[PDB]
Amino acid sequence: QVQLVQSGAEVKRPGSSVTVSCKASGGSFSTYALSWVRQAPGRGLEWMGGVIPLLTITNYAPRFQGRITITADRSTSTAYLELNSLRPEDTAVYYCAREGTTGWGWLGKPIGAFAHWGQGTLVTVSSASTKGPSVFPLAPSSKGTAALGCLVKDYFPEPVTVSWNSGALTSGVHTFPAVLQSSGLYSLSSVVTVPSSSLGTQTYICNVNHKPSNTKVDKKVEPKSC
Amino acid sequence: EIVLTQSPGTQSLSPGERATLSCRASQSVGNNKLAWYQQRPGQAPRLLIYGASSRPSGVADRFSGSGSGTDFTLTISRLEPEDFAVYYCQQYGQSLSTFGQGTKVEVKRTVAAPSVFIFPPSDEQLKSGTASVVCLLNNFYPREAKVQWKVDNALQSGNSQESVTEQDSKDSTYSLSSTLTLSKADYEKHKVYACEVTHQGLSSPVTKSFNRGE
Repeated sequence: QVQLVQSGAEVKRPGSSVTVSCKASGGSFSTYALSWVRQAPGRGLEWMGGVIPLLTITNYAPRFQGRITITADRSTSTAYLELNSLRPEDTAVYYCAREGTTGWGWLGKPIGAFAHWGQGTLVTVSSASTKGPSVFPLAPSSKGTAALGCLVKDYFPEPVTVSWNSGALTSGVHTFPAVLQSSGLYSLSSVVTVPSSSLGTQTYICNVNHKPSNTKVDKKVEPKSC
Repeated sequence: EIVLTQSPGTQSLSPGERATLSCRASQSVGNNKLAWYQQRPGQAPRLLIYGASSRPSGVADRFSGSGSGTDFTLTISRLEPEDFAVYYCQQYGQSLSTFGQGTKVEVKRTVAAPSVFIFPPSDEQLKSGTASVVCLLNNFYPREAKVQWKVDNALQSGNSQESVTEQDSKDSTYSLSSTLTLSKADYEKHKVYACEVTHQGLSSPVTKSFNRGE
């Protein structure tokens, strides 16, 4: 047991407030310090604060103080995290962490170090709107091994998933991490290296799925004729 | 505030060798409150070492934490394939807790030259008013690579974004994708569109190009 489960991903606008829950299954929710740690995309780990429900005690990190509220609900074994006055620089994955212990009860003592983590919750802060992607083909060069793909451009928010030929094509497939354009919209690229001899005959279809916008697009990548 | 600085930033070893990671604090860590963590991409952090030296049950014996006062050292005796990730150190002996920037442990393999592919913008996109030119760098090592956009032999600045895949779990290579983004007008105002790649496995900078419309 002792399984921390966090709430689903959040997409908020600047100036708004978000609340991330962390339900502790099994074990004993009241005794130990449940802390919160965020991880900015491509960045490191940063401690925000913690709480011990039994003693009614909360500690906040100076960078978050006055702009954060960590609460504890012993009735449902669920610790909460409220983040007010959100900014694009708050965009990150927020982890809930409980300190470990050597034994249980009067027996041993908590270790302070985080031994149990939740899966994390992606908080996305942007003024951009939900938008389905536009799929453009990366035509295999007319000029061994060739390379083709589909450009997934101008969508919001993350994530976008891409399969090739309904999943029948897995090796040689590369789906790069998306980039955030200056427009505020995301854009990734997905490619797959295939033998040239099959280019004329074999049909290649990239299956782009974007759940946040509930949009599904299949795009056949065929060689450019000229 | 205690500042933890890990050394080095990136480490490249072979599956079997010993890995030594350094962690240094600005001041002193009270009560040896020093913890180490592991993190594979997409996964939550995982405790390996607490109390600077103690190891939680379930954690492999090949992990060991040492050091005291200011400089500490995480050590992995035999690097198993699953041990290649990012490692963080942490102090927890003050009211406010801080982490190190983290040290990435990647796989050291034979030098591999990138297979360069270039892709013109599709007519479907050109009709929208935008032109995206994509340069593909396929399966190379190390991660250090340079991409340059040459439009009519003219270098470009802030109109291209690039992203890199995580080190492939099977062949230990990286793949890069750079995207030059112009307007429909500016794109049709030129002819030659080239991408120059500079990499360790390439003696001379390989260039791939195409002429618009042709």
